[PDB]
Amino acid sequence: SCSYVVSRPVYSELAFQQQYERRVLKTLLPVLDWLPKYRIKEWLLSDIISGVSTGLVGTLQGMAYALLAAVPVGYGLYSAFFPILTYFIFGTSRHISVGPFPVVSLMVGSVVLSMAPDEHFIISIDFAARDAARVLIASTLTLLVGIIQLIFGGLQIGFIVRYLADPLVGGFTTAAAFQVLVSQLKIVLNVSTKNYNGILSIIYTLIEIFQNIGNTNLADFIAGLLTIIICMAVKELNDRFKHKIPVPIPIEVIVTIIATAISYAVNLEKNYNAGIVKSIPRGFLPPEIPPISLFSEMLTASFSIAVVAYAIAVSVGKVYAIKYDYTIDGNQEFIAFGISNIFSGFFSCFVATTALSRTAVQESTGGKTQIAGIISAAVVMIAIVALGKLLEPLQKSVLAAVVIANLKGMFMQVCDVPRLWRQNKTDAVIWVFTCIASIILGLDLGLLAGLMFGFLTVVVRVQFPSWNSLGSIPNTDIYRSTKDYKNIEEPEGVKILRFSSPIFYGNVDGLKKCIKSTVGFDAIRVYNKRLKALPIHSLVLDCGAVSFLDVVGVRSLRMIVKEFQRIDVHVYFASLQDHVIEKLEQCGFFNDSIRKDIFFLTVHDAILHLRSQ
Amino acid sequence: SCSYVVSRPVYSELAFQQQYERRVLKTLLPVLDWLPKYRIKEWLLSDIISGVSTGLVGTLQGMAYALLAAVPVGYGLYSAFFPILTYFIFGTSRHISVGPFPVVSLMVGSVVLSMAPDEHFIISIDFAARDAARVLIASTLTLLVGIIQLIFGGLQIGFIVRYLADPLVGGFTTAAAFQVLVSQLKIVLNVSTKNYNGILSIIYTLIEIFQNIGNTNLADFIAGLLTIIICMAVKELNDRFKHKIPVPIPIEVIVTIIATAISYAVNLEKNYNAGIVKSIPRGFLPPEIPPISLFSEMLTASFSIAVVAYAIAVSVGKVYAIKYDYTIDGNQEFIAFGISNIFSGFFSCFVATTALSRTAVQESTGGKTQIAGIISAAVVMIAIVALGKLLEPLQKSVLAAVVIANLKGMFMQVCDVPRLWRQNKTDAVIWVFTCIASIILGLDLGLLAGLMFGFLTVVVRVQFPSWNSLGSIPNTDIYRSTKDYKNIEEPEGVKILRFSSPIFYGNVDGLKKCIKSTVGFDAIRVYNKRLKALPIHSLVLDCGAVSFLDVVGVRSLRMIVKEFQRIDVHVYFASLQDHVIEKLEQCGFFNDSIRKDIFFLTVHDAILHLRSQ
Ligand SMILES: CCCCCCCCCCC(CCCCCCCCCC)(CO[C@@H]1O[C@H](CO)[C@@H](O[C@H]2O[C@H](CO)[C@@H](O)[C@H](O)[C@H]2O)[C@H](O)[C@H]1O)CO[C@@H]1O[C@H](CO)[C@@H](O[C@H]2O[C@H](CO)[C@@H](O)[C@H](O)[C@H]2O)[C@H](O)[C@H]1O
Ligand SMILES: CCCCCCCCCCC(CCCCCCCCCC)(CO[C@@H]1O[C@H](CO)[C@@H](O[C@H]2O[C@H](CO)[C@@H](O)[C@H](O)[C@H]2O)[C@H](O)[C@H]1O)CO[C@@H]1O[C@H](CO)[C@@H](O[C@H]2O[C@H](CO)[C@@H](O)[C@H](O)[C@H]2O)[C@H](O)[C@H]1O
Ligand SMILES: CC(C)CCC[C@@H](C)[C@H]1CC[C@H]2[C@@H]3CC=C4C[C@@H](O)CC[C@]4(C)[C@H]3CC[C@]12C
Ligand SMILES: CC(C)CCC[C@@H](C)[C@H]1CC[C@H]2[C@@H]3CC=C4C[C@@H](O)CC[C@]4(C)[C@H]3CC[C@]12C
Ligand SMILES: CC(C)CCC[C@@H](C)[C@H]1CC[C@H]2[C@@H]3CC=C4C[C@@H](O)CC[C@]4(C)[C@H]3CC[C@]12C
Ligand SMILES: CC(C)CCC[C@@H](C)[C@H]1CC[C@H]2[C@@H]3CC=C4C[C@@H](O)CC[C@]4(C)[C@H]3CC[C@]12C
Ligand SMILES: CC(C)CCC[C@@H](C)[C@H]1CC[C@H]2[C@@H]3CC=C4C[C@@H](O)CC[C@]4(C)[C@H]3CC[C@]12C
Ligand SMILES: CC(C)CCC[C@@H](C)[C@H]1CC[C@H]2[C@@H]3CC=C4C[C@@H](O)CC[C@]4(C)[C@H]3CC[C@]12C
Ligand SMILES: CC(C)CCC[C@@H](C)[C@H]1CC[C@H]2[C@@H]3CC=C4C[C@@H](O)CC[C@]4(C)[C@H]3CC[C@]12C
Ligand SMILES: CC(C)CCC[C@@H](C)[C@H]1CC[C@H]2[C@@H]3CC=C4C[C@@H](O)CC[C@]4(C)[C@H]3CC[C@]12C
Ligand SMILES: CC(C)CCC[C@@H](C)[C@H]1CC[C@H]2[C@@H]3CC=C4C[C@@H](O)CC[C@]4(C)[C@H]3CC[C@]12C
Ligand SMILES: CC(C)CCC[C@@H](C)[C@H]1CC[C@H]2[C@@H]3CC=C4C[C@@H](O)CC[C@]4(C)[C@H]3CC[C@]12C
Ligand SMILES: CC(C)CCC[C@@H](C)[C@H]1CC[C@H]2[C@@H]3CC=C4C[C@@H](O)CC[C@]4(C)[C@H]3CC[C@]12C
Ligand SMILES: CC(C)CCC[C@@H](C)[C@H]1CC[C@H]2[C@@H]3CC=C4C[C@@H](O)CC[C@]4(C)[C@H]3CC[C@]12C
Repeated sequence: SCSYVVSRPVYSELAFQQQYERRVLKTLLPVLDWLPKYRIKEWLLSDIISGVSTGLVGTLQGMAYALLAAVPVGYGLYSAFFPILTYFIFGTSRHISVGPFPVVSLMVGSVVLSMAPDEHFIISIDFAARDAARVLIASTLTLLVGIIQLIFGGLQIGFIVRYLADPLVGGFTTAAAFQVLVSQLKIVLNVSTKNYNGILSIIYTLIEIFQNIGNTNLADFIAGLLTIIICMAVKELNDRFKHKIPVPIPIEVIVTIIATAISYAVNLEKNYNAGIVKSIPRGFLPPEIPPISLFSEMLTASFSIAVVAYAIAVSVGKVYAIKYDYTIDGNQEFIAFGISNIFSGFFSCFVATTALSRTAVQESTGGKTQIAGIISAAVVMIAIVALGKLLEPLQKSVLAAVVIANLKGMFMQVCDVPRLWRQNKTDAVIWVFTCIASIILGLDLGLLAGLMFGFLTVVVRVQFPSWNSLGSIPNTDIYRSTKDYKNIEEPEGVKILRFSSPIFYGNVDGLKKCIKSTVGFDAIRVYNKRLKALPIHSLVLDCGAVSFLDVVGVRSLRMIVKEFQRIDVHVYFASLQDHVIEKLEQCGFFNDSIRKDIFFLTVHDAILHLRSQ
Repeated sequence: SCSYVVSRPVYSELAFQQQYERRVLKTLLPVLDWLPKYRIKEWLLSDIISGVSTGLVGTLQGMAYALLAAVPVGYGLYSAFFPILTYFIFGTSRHISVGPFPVVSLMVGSVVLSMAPDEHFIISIDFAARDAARVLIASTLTLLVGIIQLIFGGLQIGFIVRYLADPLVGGFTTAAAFQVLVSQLKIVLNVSTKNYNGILSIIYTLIEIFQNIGNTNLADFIAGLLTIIICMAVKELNDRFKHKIPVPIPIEVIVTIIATAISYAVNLEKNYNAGIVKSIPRGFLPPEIPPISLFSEMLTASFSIAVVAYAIAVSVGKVYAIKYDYTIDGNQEFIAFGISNIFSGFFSCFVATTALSRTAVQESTGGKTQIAGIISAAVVMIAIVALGKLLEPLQKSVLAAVVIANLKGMFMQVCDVPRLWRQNKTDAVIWVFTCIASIILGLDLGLLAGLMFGFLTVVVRVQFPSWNSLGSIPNTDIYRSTKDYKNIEEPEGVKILRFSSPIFYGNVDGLKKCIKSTVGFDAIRVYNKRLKALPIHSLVLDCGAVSFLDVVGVRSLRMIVKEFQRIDVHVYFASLQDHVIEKLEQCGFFNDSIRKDIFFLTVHDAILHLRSQ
């Protein structure tokens, strides 16, 4: 077959260089970008049906996720209404449904509970004033999140979601599922548990819940358990029996309607002392400027909430964009969601993002442009102004059970954890660390710790690389580790070391140790012994994988070269990239008799050059 | 001259694998490790003189650095005495002098001031009780630092000091010099400034100092200014006139003795209301168990103090070990200094490490084994029990001026900052970020921020690598970027991309973008266009610099290969390391018709194989 034949001079870097010479309508994305390009002829019907369906779903979803936040039921309607309208303008994706997404809602509610506890606020009981303070805190947090997202989009840093690795995303998702399960379990049991804010909070809440389980409201518990059973049964049947009925069954909406029907008919609120929403505001409240003085106590939480919400939004947007063959602007997504959160925070809402289930409902029933979003917002509006009284008898345990039923996919990742461990240990370590940190910490603090641990794992993987002592395959130019192939011959008096990493400070000490181990000695000690009195003659450093190089790395390389030259041992560098050589020359490496003549193109020119002497 | 001639088959990874088959008396370092091997015949005199000199220096240094900590003068004597005795046993280095090192002392004092403010403690004035509380807090912090150091040495993690990069070390050193200058400027002026704890504290202290400069004690200011002038003048003369008098002149000790002499003779304390130490305990106080309940409020500070103190200790130890041709055990250094800090915290001392100036004094005057340390400790002991009364009239402004005079070398690094910028921008960025963070934050918080900023810079450098579209140098096997050499020919219908970095999540998005830019299109869009209807035929990925690879990287590579195969474009990998191929095979890459036959040894076997078809 084909043969590898090449005849050329032995090029050093100096010789190679001698012979071959070197050397305005986007930030505010218009609705006019697609409204003139609309398809009113046929798209109107699909948009209307899709919007009605996703609005029916999203009213219930926002109502339920308002419990995840520490705000009274009714402000979830505002959170499902306002951001959709103000994302219809600046939004790039045309399939996602803007809403609470209970993970972000639970982060917001954790912040609100921390900044407005039951005992710290009410000393009389002042439900109304406490709810007002909680709403103000949620609005302030939403405004801060929107400001942060707008700043990030303006700075065009949309790649920060790359740092949200799949393992840490999965671990954070499982931990958030556990936290949401604990919160909604507190809600369904109708048990009055004091809120624990800080570290180990979830386990303290579980301890108090299992201590107060004797005070469980039987009616609420049965309602929640039946809602969960019905929802998961219908979801499993849809997953199995999927060839027919392509549109997923909106079981949650029907379950809520029926449960509200019985709650009104038999009046569980008075007869069985059930925990119902009991209050829904009618009409739209006037906008109120949040107190910016609280921004200092929300920074570490607003940052994490913004990052998580934007990551979820872009994830769903990309999932549907690759399906419908279009591209979403990440920085414009940041702009759209930052403006959305600012607008919603001004109008008394908590942080808004997209939800995979709501987006799936919107798309599967005739998914088209964001006009479906406007229709869903209109449905939420008529729910706010008209259907508010009808939803009063509905129990909160039903909403909490709906969220718990939806938690299955989030809980499912512990099954793929062991496969992650079998494939790559560090990825499973990142997963488990993110899960544990987000459990025994805040979800915001857990996310920050998971990101930080991902950075640390990258640094450690770069800092402790694979290094080999290379030898030549006979009659070829192929050099492999001598201990791996058993047909590898060690060259005469010359050791070849491959350090498969960029050289920085941690790598500097690692590389010094690796060279000392490979050559079998250290230049300092032998030089000192020879001075007091008064096996290897060449060391080739295979630097093909040396990506970057810092001042500490250049200083270490110079020190190694000088130390080995002091004992009449020549150090040669091979396979160094052009940019690394530029870094060496601009870091002052080529001073004091270096002259770039000890640099070769591959580790075969070095060996041939040594054989020439 | 020598020529590059090689004849061999074109080996893919599959073909290459087919043809070439693969496959108890240290933790407590005894004084008996060198005491039987001692040289009593001649080493005793050198050790005695060196110990006397360094003890005279270290008594004054500990006395001065006790002001850097928020503890009364006199406990610096204990901090200079006890750790030396308990490091004589477990210590590896035989040249360093154990003591306060005013940077660690200032970190301890910042912690102590934060945890025992003037207004929060005294509400009557209760100098005695406040001093007792400050001493207890310093002892608790020292015990926690010792526990952390002992744990780190037991875990054998002595490489954490590699993460203390030279740029961040220099920036932290300059910021610590600024903080120490501010503190000792507050002391010398004898101005009562309320202590600011937290962020922006140094600038608040400067503002208050310049506001209260009208209340400056003239006698203390003149004493401090004269002490500074004399110390720097003598140091400059020694640096210039250095051929004679090899032993550095101990100007600080003589200056302190003379200043105390005039303070006793003229009684500056009563006549001019000078700020004197005014109190030195006689004898040794009984040991007291620190309250461990304060450990929770010292963790972020104790960790940083332990890391900084250990880093300084090992830095000085290595500097003198490479000079005297011996090796110091890093983990045993951790053990020794952790036991030292535990012992000193039990005996009412603040955190102990080594000082470059004190170690230089000890070594230059007959530096020998740690017996000189024992002699210095004995000198400090006789200062504690006898010379305590003689040092009472000495002003604190003299000690603060001594520290300020020593701050010159620490302040000098702003001179090398611009050269760091010219050599490597990211290293200067690390330097400046560490300096600014340690200025507007705590020194401990500044150190943590600088460390993780170094981690972030490493992650970013790996995440945004140098990538090139390679082409062949004629009649050779040398492939270089087509836009850099101008003699490079693009091969027929095949693009070669070199991604000079390990492939992880941020890198997988970067690599997808790089491939899309290089090939001039994207597989997804062209495949979708062809499906709706119903330039490059090969892409070689030069993966020589791909160091590691995670599950996200393997998934991205599989997706790229599948997407390009969908549009009849073949993707080949070349120069991949053996361990990266093992990672690919254990991550499930070689499934669904991959078969490892698209992997070549270098980027010339791929081109020859393509030319074969
Ligand atoms: C883009 C990159 C990432 C950016 C991340 C930004 C993080 C910003 C943190 C901000 C911060 C540190 C600043 C320095 C940080 C140094 C870090 C060094 C790291 C080195 C590796 C500000 O610190 C000070 O905090 C004071 C309050 O303590 C605050 O208020 C004071 O002045 C007010 C008038 O101004 C006055 O009204 C007020 O009365 C005063 O008290 C001050 O204004 C503020 O300066 C800490 O505050 C954050 O908020 C909370 C505070 O309690 C705290 O909440 C947690 O509570 C749960 C437990 O209960 C916990 O479980 C939750 O998680 C979380 O809800 C957060 O944890 C904390 O973080
Ligand atoms: C190896 C790698 C590094 C390890 C670093 C380890 C750091 C550990 C920090 C410990 C920590 C957070 C724990 C969670 C951190 C999560 C981080 C996630 C990061 C994700 C990327 C504990 O948090 C809680 O703090 C409570 C006090 O607030 C403390 O006391 C409570 O219960 C007691 C009875 O138990 C009871 O007696 C007490 O009355 C209660 O109040 C609790 O016990 C304790 O759990 C925060 O505490 C640390 O100490 C100080 C507190 O004020 C604070 O001091 C700063 O003040 C200056 C301004 O004034 C500032 O300028 C200085 O710098 C610094 O002196 C520190 O800043 C803070 O850090
Ligand atoms: C579609 C589903 C979710 C509708 C749920 C309707 C709720 C309100 C219904 C369904 C089952 C009902 C329970 C069935 C049995 C009992 C026991 C009886 O001694 C008291 C009433 C009580 C406790 C009922 C309360 C109301 C209840 C919980
Ligand atoms: C009992 C209630 C009140 C609290 C616990 C939450 C309940 C409703 C939910 C939360 C997550 C759920 C689990 C999620 C995943 C699976 C795997 C599946 O193959 C069998 C069902 C099973 C095992 C579910 C059982 C029911 C479950 C445990
Ligand atoms: C509310 C509290 C109780 C939640 C606690 C969740 C913790 C304990 C759970 C959540 C996910 C779990 C992990 C999921 C999968 C695996 C792989 C298998 O080899 C068992 C261990 C391990 C690694 C589990 C360890 C325990 C774990 C980290
Ligand atoms: C070790 C390999 C063979 C396990 C293969 C099956 C995996 C996917 C299953 C089998 C049993 C499962 C565990 C069973 C029980 C628990 C406790 C709870 O905290 C959830 C996670 C955890 C820890 C599960 C994690 C996933 C698990 C380990
Ligand atoms: C096809 C293979 C992977 C199936 C393996 C069984 C799976 C479905 C089962 C085995 C054990 C189960 C876990 C057991 C315990 C808990 C704790 C609960 O609070 C949430 C559900 C969770 C986390 C379960 C999730 C589903 C689970 C992981
Ligand atoms: C990868 C890196 C950045 C992760 C860093 C996580 C560190 C800072 C976190 C993770 C878990 C945290 C601990 C969790 C619980 C407690 C108990 C509390 O009474 C004192 C604080 C203490 C002891 C915390 C100290 C800080 C801590 C150790
Ligand atoms: C070797 C050096 C450091 C010795 C320092 C000795 C100190 C105590 C001496 C040296 C110079 C002296 C000052 C010289 C001049 C004056 C002005 C006079 O109107 C009041 C006394 C006062 C303010 C003296 C106070 C004491 C003083 C500050
Ligand atoms: C005036 C006093 C009270 C407060 C300021 C500190 C004084 C004593 C010290 C601290 C650092 C010192 C500087 C450090 C470095 C240099 C560079 C040298 O080539 C000339 C002297 C000079 C410029 C020093 C002058 C004196 C100095 C500014
Ligand atoms: C107590 C307060 C005032 C201390 C403030 C210290 C800050 C402002 C100082 C300390 C060291 C300084 C840096 C040292 C060297 C250089 C290089 C030159 O190109 C000037 C800018 C730059 C980058 C300086 C910027 C300002 C700087 C960061
Ligand atoms: C820019 C190049 C040419 C400068 C070369 C000389 C360098 C070493 C010197 C010249 C002037 C110096 C600056 C002069 C003044 C200040 C203000 C103060 O905060 C100290 C740092 C800083 C910012 C100095 C940093 C170092 C500096 C920039
Ligand atoms: C040989 C070359 C590098 C000499 C350049 C001049 C050097 C010695 C001078 C120029 C400007 C000076 C700085 C000017 C201002 C300050 C602020 C002060 O609070 C500490 C000293 C410090 C930081 C000085 C240190 C010395 C300095 C950097
Ligand atoms: C590389 C990474 C780890 C560095 C992280 C540094 C971050 C967390 C630090 C650096 C400087 C800090 C800020 C410094 C000053 C203030 C003003 C205060 O009123 C509120 C907190 C706030 C706004 C801090 C927030 C946190 C902050 C932005």
